[PDB]
Amino acid sequence: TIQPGTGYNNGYFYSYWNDGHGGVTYTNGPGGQFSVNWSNSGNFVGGKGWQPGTKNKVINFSGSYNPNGNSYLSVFGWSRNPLIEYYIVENFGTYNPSTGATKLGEVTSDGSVYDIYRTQRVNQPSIIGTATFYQYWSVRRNHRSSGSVNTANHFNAWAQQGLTLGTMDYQIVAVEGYFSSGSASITVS
Repeated sequence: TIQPGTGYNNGYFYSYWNDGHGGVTYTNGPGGQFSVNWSNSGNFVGGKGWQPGTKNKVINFSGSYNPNGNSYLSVFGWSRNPLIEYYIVENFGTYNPSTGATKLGEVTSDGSVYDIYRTQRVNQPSIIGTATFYQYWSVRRNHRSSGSVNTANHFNAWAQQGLTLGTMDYQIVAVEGYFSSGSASITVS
């Protein structure tokens, strides 16, 4: 594993964060590749991509994703002004992160319909400190662990629905886990 933090590896931005509970290892491989192995973890997020992201990026990903419990595989990032955390969820484990959330529409992109949702985080950690902020979600109906994400289709559908994004901060393909186990090996481009 590598040390939690952010940086560059083989031309790609990477972010690896965990809550210190233990049970998760993250490694950066050649090119846009990263691996995650976890067993009875706490909360963590790790992956590769770009700093800053863009609003018209076509993100390609490929590999394997084998969660055992609560975990997501997503295009994941933030905007500033307004502060927004966003997800384009390609696959997940035992928990659909939109459970109980307000549905804001649908969008068809890259071979599947996605359902759109908005949630809110109240006084939670963020890229600027403790804050209350919205989260935007596109949740893919047809799960997969390889493919291409035309981010503009999502960002445009969100904007159409009144879900506005500010200036992009980082934008990665991320494996997130919440107190679960699993393995993943993903290559980004």
